[PDB]
Amino acid sequence: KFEDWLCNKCCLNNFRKRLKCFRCGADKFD
Ligand SMILES: [Zn+2]
Repeated sequence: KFEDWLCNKCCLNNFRKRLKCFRCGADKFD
């Protein structure tokens, strides 16, 4: 994990700096 997270809806990875999943739009914290 090089400073990133995975969405809890589409399972897509995203930068730690990000705020919400750019694919489904939903936040990593729902
Ligand atoms: Zn997502």
